[PDB]
Amino acid sequence: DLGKKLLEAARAGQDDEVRILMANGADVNAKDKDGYTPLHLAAREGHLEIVEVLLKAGADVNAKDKDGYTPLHLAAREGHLEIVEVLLKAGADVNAKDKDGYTPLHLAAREGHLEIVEVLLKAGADVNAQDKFGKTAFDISIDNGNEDLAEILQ
Repeated sequence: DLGKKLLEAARAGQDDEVRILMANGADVNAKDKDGYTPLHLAAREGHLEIVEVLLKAGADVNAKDKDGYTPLHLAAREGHLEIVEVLLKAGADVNAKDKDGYTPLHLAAREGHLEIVEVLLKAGADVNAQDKFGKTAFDISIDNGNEDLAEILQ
């Protein structure tokens, strides 16, 4: 099954493998057990050229895993700035909420990725979005004593 192969190749950052698999009929929207797609996996792992290739092939940019994580959640959490930008341009939902109401802004804030936060804000991220415990990205910045983050957000 080619879908499984593309998932592994996307996760492992095997550009030439991704290219050959796709050239030979691999499903770009293949899903693993947890609802991860090749795009989730590449975005998480930092494989920018694979991300760009999947996007162009019509990969669902807003695919959700079983917990409502999109590829943008994973890229913003992991600090892959270039991948974050490419996703947003491809129509990524900057305000997508996972099962617990966490947005990519929450995850970038929580991880302390300032540059990602700026990009998310410029692209329409809701500063007032609250998770299931009622916390905002600003709340996180106050917890961590992150003055640069707090400012950017408020």
